[PDB]
Amino acid sequence: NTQTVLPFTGLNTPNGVAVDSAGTVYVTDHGNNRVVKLAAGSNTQTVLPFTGLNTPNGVAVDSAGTVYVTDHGNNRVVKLAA
Amino acid sequence: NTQTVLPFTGLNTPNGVAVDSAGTVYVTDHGNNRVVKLAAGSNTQTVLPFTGLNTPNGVAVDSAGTVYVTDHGNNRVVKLAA
Amino acid sequence: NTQTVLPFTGLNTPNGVAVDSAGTVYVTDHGNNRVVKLAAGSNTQTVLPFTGLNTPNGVAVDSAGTVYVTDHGNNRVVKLAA
Repeated sequence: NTQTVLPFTGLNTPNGVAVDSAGTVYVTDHGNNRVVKLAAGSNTQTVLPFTGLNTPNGVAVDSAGTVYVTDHGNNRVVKLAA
Repeated sequence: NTQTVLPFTGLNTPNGVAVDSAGTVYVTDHGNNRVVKLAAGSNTQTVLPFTGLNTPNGVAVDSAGTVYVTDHGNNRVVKLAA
Repeated sequence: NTQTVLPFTGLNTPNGVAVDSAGTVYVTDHGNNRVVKLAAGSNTQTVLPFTGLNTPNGVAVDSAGTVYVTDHGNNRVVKLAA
């Protein structure tokens, strides 16, 4: 069997992963209060422009590429269009 | 491109999120020990009739709208049909 | 409103769940440092051949059957092809 480590960088206690129809992978980087994504084949993550996250701990992405995050430290759910 | 906050009422320590093909958003809630959902365009959530949960954590939804939840404290996975 | 408890066995503090097209359900069995899946029909529980996981806490599955896990304890995200 083969498992592959994805080239995210500087993750801290990550918690939550989603993958869209394009194979882009989204991760709630819980310990760094941010959400990062990696397109299929890409070597470098991008940080999603959410605002004021605290201990985010879950992520989902819909068919339109809208990203939903459980912003746990703030007791709320936020979403960001593609 | 600015984030929006979803109108869940009384959310306390969300643990996970999923979104179906219709854009309905499902969230697991630690403090209230329950799972809630919000249709796209709605600002009144519904509480899903799971019972005997001890901290729902993960949530997923399939193409048939069946909702799956990891019941963390009871070491089990429960589902409800649409 | 009847909920169904799936025939997973031996879970410990499960905290992430995903479901694929074949109706296969994947769970991050966090307390056992593993990811399990349940095949529809036969209800054969199989442990996915990830290795070196530590307190995993998020799982996702793409349209190709590739499984993605946030390996929280190791600050990384790992994937496994079908």
